[PDB]
Amino acid sequence: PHLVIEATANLRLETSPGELLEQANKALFASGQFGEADIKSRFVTLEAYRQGTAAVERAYLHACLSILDGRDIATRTLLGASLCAVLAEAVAGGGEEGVQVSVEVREMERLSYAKRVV
Amino acid sequence: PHLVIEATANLRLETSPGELLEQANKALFASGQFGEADIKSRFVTLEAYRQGTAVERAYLHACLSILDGRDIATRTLLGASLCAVLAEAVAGGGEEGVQVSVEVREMERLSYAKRVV
Amino acid sequence: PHLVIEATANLRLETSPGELLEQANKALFASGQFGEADIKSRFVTLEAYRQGTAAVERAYLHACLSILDGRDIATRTLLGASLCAVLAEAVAGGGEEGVQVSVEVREMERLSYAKRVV
Amino acid sequence: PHLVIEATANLRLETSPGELLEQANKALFASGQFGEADIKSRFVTLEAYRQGTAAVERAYLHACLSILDGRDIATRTLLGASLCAVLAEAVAGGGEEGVQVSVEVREMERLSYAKRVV
Amino acid sequence: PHLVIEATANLRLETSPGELLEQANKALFASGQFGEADIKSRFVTLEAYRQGTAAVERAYLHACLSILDGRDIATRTLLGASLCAVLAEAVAGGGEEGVQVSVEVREMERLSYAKRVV
Amino acid sequence: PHLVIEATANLRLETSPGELLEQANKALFASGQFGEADIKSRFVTLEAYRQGTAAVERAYLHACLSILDGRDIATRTLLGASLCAVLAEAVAGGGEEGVQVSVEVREMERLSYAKRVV
Amino acid sequence: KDSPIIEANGTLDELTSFIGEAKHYVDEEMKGILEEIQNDIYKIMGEIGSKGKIEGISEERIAWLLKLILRYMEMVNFVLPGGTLESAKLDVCRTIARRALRKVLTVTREFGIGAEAAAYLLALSDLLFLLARVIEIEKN
Amino acid sequence: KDSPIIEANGTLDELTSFIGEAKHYVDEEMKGILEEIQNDIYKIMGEIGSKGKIEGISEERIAWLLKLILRYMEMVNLSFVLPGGTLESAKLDVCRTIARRALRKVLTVTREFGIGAEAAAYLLALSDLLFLLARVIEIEKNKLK
Amino acid sequence: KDSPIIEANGTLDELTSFIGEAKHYVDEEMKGILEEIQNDIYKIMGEIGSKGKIEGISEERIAWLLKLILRYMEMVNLSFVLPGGTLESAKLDVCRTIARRALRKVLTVTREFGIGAEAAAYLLALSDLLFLLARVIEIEKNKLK
Amino acid sequence: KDSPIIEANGTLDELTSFIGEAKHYVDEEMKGILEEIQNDIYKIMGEIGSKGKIEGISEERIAWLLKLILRYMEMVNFVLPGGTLESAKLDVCRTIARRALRKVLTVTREFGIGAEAAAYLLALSDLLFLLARVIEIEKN
Amino acid sequence: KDSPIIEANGTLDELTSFIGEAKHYVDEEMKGILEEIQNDIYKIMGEIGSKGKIEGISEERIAWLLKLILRYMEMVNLFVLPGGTLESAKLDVCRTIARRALRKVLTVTREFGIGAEAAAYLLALSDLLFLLARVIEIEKN
Amino acid sequence: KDSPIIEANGTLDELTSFIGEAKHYVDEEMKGILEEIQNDIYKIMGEIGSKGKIEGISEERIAWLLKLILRYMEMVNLKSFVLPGGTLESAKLDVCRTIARRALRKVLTVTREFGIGAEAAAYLLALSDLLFLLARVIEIEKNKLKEVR
Amino acid sequence: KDSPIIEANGTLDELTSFIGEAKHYVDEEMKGILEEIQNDIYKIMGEIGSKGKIEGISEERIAWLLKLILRYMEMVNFVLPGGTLESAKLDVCRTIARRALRKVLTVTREFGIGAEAAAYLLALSDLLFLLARVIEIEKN
Amino acid sequence: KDSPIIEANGTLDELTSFIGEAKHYVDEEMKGILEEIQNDIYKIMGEIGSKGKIEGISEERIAWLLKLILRYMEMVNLKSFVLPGGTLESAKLDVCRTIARRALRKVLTVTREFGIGAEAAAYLLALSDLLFLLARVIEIEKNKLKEVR
Amino acid sequence: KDSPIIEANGTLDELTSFIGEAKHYVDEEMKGILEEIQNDIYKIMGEIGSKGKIEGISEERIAWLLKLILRYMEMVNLFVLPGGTLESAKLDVCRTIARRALRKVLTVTREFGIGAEAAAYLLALSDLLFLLARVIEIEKN
Ligand SMILES: [N+]
Repeated sequence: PHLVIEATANLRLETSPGELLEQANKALFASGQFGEADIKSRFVTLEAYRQGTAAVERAYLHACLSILDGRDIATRTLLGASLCAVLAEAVAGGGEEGVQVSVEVREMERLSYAKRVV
Repeated sequence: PHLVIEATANLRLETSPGELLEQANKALFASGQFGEADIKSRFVTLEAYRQGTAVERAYLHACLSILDGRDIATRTLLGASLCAVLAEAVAGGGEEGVQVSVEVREMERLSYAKRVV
Repeated sequence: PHLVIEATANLRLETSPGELLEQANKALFASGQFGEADIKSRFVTLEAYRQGTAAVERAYLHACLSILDGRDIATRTLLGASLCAVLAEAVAGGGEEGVQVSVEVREMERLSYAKRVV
Repeated sequence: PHLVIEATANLRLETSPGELLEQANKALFASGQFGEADIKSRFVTLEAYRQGTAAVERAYLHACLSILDGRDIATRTLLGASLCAVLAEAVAGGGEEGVQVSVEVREMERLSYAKRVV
Repeated sequence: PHLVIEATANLRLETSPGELLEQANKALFASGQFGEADIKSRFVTLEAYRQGTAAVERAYLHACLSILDGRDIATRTLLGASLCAVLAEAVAGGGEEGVQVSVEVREMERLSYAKRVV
Repeated sequence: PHLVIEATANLRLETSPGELLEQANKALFASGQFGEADIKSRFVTLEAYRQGTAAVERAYLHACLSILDGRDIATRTLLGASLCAVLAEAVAGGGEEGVQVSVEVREMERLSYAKRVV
Repeated sequence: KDSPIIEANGTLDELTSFIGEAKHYVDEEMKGILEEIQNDIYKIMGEIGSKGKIEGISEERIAWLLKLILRYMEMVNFVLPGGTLESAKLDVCRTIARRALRKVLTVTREFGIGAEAAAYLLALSDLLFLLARVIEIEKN
Repeated sequence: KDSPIIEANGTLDELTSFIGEAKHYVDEEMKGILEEIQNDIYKIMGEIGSKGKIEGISEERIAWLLKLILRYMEMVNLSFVLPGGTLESAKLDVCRTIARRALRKVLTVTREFGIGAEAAAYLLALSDLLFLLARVIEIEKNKLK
Repeated sequence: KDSPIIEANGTLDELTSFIGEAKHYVDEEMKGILEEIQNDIYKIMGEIGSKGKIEGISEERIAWLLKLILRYMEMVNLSFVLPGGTLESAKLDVCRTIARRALRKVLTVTREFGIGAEAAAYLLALSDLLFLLARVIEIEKNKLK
Repeated sequence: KDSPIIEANGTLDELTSFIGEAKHYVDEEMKGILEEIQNDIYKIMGEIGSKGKIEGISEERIAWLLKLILRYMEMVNFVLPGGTLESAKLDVCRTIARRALRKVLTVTREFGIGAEAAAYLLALSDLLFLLARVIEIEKN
Repeated sequence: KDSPIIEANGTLDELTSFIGEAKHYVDEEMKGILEEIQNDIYKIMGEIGSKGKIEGISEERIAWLLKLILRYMEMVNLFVLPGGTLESAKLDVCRTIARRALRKVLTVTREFGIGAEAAAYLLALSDLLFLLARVIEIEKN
Repeated sequence: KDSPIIEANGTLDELTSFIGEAKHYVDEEMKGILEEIQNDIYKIMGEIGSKGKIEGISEERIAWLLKLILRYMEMVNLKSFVLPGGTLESAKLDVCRTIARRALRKVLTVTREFGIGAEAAAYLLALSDLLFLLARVIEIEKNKLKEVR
Repeated sequence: KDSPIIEANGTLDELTSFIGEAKHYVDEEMKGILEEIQNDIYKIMGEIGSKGKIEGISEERIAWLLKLILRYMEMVNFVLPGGTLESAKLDVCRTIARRALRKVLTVTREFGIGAEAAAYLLALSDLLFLLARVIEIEKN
Repeated sequence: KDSPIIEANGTLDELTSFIGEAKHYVDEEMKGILEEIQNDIYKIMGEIGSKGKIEGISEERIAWLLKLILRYMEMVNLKSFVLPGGTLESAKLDVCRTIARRALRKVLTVTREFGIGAEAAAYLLALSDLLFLLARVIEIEKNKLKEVR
Repeated sequence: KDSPIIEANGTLDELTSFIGEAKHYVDEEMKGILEEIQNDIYKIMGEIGSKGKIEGISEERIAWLLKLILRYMEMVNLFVLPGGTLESAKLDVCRTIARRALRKVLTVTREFGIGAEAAAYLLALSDLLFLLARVIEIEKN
């Protein structure tokens, strides 16, 4: 599976991006759905962002987990909820109000997927 | 909703990326589909890019991600609304026309997670 | 179509990112599915990443090819496999073990797609 | 059609095996379903047999009629009933209790069936 | 597969029962459907038999091939036709008229079938 | 139910045909599907048989259990497995190689079936 | 009750009614046979109408038909139905018996009952054919 | 002559007829706007009626609706209001609901035949614009229910 | 966003828009009546649109329609008449038929989703009232066809 | 995976769990038997869950059940379930085995696999009945 | 009153009853956890039985299960036969009943579009119960 | 033969087996009641398994359950919802209650498809109500009502 | 006529056409055999096209194929198709024969005719395999 | 057993047979390539015939076709559409190309119904592309391009 | 991209390829005719592949086939086995492939209401190919 975590530059975290990724990967492995080595995550800081139209300082944190298709809705929902809890806990604050944390779970087409080990 | 705008480094915009993002969010709010605070957009400059195989080329691409449940009229309108904003924002770039494109995709609502800290 | 190639910063390639994109575009054109100018690819270096939970140093390379829907599974699979071959051959090394190379092919909704030339 | 009649060696009959086969063939012909020359019947005496598990002396009489498929359940049932009546009447006795008489009607696949006259 | 060949005692054959079984097994193998060692055939002489009701001397020859289900009707028909040709050629004569030769192909339920080698 | 056991004349058994029939009937009864008195079994020695085409000495043992339809596949399979275990254990040896043991379970049409006690 | 059941019972009722008409045109021996058949048909309607709860005809009743069939087969060697008025009635009953047979076959296929009754009706139709021919043969 | 095509074409025809009635109750500016819309609907009917053989409205036509929507939006700042504060605005409220009825018919064509998505987007935006135009008339006359 | 729900909601929206047009051609008394009806329709759209999550109109609202039906009934004593004896009454005849079209859409929702029975009853009574109001206007003007 | 597969595997998992509870209420000989059965059930879940790719139980495992059934049949001559607390546990396991059997039968009918596993579960339910009766008979 | 709703509600009721039995075989800490879980199941039955009209479990409740899963994963080195002890056997039973309930809820989710969070909870619950069962066997042997 | 029949009979069998286990945890009066219930279930299985050919439970058996339900309602005056299994004994009865409900679901399928077993279904519904009451009574007696949070 | 009939007849026509091409690359003995086969295929098209009204191939024609199969089996002991140009033609005909077989099987399943023709085509495909291997073996 | 499986396997068999014929009309290098292709098809037949139980072609086999496609694209710069079969040799390859497409259609049916054979399908698509190129190259070499009118 | 379209287009491609092979076994006059036919098939593939959006063959092309059919009917006295010569065998093969293509096009016509003229062309083509095959055998023997 592939996880992308996106954070606005004005978002303050309790831990480093490195540590957050480690916590995210541990949470994904706890699902029991994935081999350890197959969990690949990355963190991106957003420098050019806008939330809404209001002139209020806002920070947000978003994740997108991509997994190969075939897993049921319970698994997908659990994966999303597990990641959202981890991300929410890592938030220290940012902007002038609350921080929106969201997680999408999407499915990659298994039949056409290609993987190699070099 | 989450909007990602990607622009090649050689693309010249009419305004700053920040201003472009503001126009995009305003257009999205004018659809009447979303709460103002829910609209989140980001801009990315592509530093390593190739178009085709031959020539100086610039392009501009957006991907709008929304929770599923809305009909094709709404999705098409959202895409067309953003495409107009993006097209009007292009001042030039490269030695030819600038391709502008917008994808609208759907996030699975049932499995979606969100919390406010 | 739109191609995104992501490589961990510790990944060693046989060529520059620019040449890899050229090779990928050529492979995509050889499918016969696309007009030359329509093939748009970009390369991203990941600076903040984690693979799995183990302490072993790992590098990975991932691509996501987005195309307008309508093509059959044979075409989608051939595109993925073609890109995977190009990516795998471009890997020189990185990390302390094998490098996982993977390619996803996803479909953009054609009906709602908007495109203009300015 | 092909008729097989199996009788345990301790079964006593009111007639000879030959006479029994003649009666069976007349009963089968009286159904009106078959050409006279097509009715082929045989009688077998079972020398090595066991009925049940109890140390009781028992005799039985069983018949299997094989016909080409295509006939309805009324006809198949009439054939079995006709034969069963002929067999039951032929029984004088056997063992230390009543004699079980049974008749199966089975269907041969017509499409794959092969027949020739030399 | 299991092959049973039944011949009335008054049937004259051009070869021995043994030679006939050998010819049948070669014909069955020539279908290409079975392993050599799996073809099991037996010959039975009918001592107590009656054909029809008329006071005519008749002889017949019948075969029943039992195979595990799964093969299509073309194969089942080819097997029956192959066997019927072998049996018909083996017939020298019998009784006061032509000899009826027939072959059934039946299917054994594969799912419940039990087989072991001791 | 009706059980037929066929054994090639060159097959050596650990017990007599009679004892084998007793063991088979006890195994069939232990399924719980049948009344004791309804289990009718017979043993046949094959004097004229050929297995395969090769000039190899082989022996085989086959059984056919016939039951009235209506039972599910679990029951039909259990009956075959039970019988196959009894037959395989009874085999001492035969020919110049392993002995093939097999059991078929077939269903008699209940609707047309005829049975009487005299 | 169920439509196929209703149709089968009704057609059986029609059969025994037509037999009840025919038995006034035959001699005393055939009359005795036809009235036994009416009793058998009544037994069948009980089984069919009750969807198998009540017992129908025994194997022995079918055996009784077979005995009569074998008897009259001895006397009978393509003819138009109704050579005489009497034989015409039995030819009618024969065709009604086949119509009842078709109705009972539907019940057997759907509900898994009445197989024995179907067999009886088939044999009955054969007997009725034979009885019709015996009458004509005696009357030349 | 497939039924969903015939129904979609028919309802678009009904829409442009009601707009044609409405434009005689609005000021000259809105009348000009309504006539442009009538021309766009004519173009849409050609595409749908031909099962996509003839080109339909362009993205530019949708962008034009959006520009007007943004323009009249800064004049409207409503709670929910009852339709038809004035006779004039009631005519536009009617057209808005006819546009939505047309949108429903076009959506069936898109889902079954794969054509008319842009047309559907146009009709959705149109219904939004007609809402705004109606409130603008009511606000100007001080007749918001 | 189930199709029968969307269609029922859309048609109710069309009904209240036409009523909004009609109320500018009737006297003040009937205008007040039509505006109450517009508010009831708004309440009905909330219930249907939410698949019954939000409470719809009460029995009291139906009883109110019945009271008016009984009131205007003693003024009307018709043979059958052609719709639209006057311009004013023609507007109400239109609303009556739109109400029946809305009723048909709501009936599909009730049969498929088990909600909207009261709403359907309301629309049926409404169509009866609108019939009466139309004839009252014609009788007063002496214009019964 | 497929719903019938999921349901069959899950119900088999429930079966071995209930057996795992029951084995703490029986003596050492029966405990040994129940743990072999748990190993067999695990083998079956492998075959069923993999849609037949992985091999399931052998004929010999069924033969092993038959041997035990014949053994305890010797000791056992209409009774309410649960004469003792111990036998009650085995009666529970018996009914769960039948429930698993129904789930596996669906897989066999749909996918053409698990026939041997179905046979095993049927024989197992018979053994469990016998074991429950043997316990009660010893305790009078 | 739809059959899938009734079946899902009924099987959730069966789950909390078996948990109600098991909690008499565990220590006070584990009993506390199982009784919190019984409360969560009651909330889930409220939502499903009402076809989503009443709110179900919060995502905080899933996070709570996840916390416990991460905690007990450390004292378990993940194949062994179910029911190493009598106590752990009780939890193995509950785990399989939780999976059965999950199958019924999944049917509801696919047919009515509700209960996705409930299903995630039940899946997480079944994994926790597996771990608790193994932990008991370890802390005993 | 018929899957719904087999499933209903199998689930009824599972119910009387769990009742068979539970009856070793209750007192003599309740044990007597639970054993009468096992006999009723056996009668129900005979009717269902035969598709209504062998007679099932009489209406008097349902009247009997109702008598017990009225008797134990006098003893149970719950102010709130309670967590299942306040005691080990009551937990076994709660398990039996839910299995009875599962049996009821299977029998209902048989009733709607074959038109038999309505009285059996009614019996199972009343049984599940009685089992709820018995569970609570035991918890009252030992003061182990655990109210839902 | 019916679509499956049309497709079966057409594919049989394609088969005999490809055989007609192949017979110009083989020797005189094999040429004689292939032309007999063309006559048999023409007979089959008559039966299939007429939905069974006209008689098709006899059992003896199948017996003739079996005799040739047994003959060439004696000479032939996993190989790529088309070891030689000649054998490649027969390999093509073999696969066309299987394609015709699939088309005829559909007719047999739907209309209950052409079973004998299907058997013939199956045996033919086996013979063609053997003929292709015999050619290669002679040419090393 | 399954008709789509049988049809796909049968059509693949027909493809390698036509390739078997064509390889006697091309030069040694192309013959070598066509024989490698026959082996790949044999591997594909084994996987399809077993419904994905026996492994099929590796991704490296598809990479191999792509390498050849890129190599021969350098040699083919068509300005227009051309009529099939400019020479006898190229005609045989055009026949093979169309049979490969027919095989692809059958395998696609298997993929959509059974979820296996996607890589095989991808291989057949690339194969048909390569066969087109080889046909044109031969026609270039002999100057026998016949442009569509 | 519909399966019947793809199948019809593919089988037309197979037809023109086999004709492309056969034309190397005939004389110059016949080669000219076969290459005109290959052009007609290319036009047909354009129309079918575009679901009727692009125009197909004109009726003049059917008339052209009909002219040739009337011409060659005179030198053929219409039952003989296919493939009297190697050359004529090639045309017999093409004829049966033309019929296969016709079956696929017919399916398209019945489902989409297009390709009726194409189907008429293919039927006429198959009859001409039969005649050409017989003419070759006659002009040789
Ligand atoms: N998309």
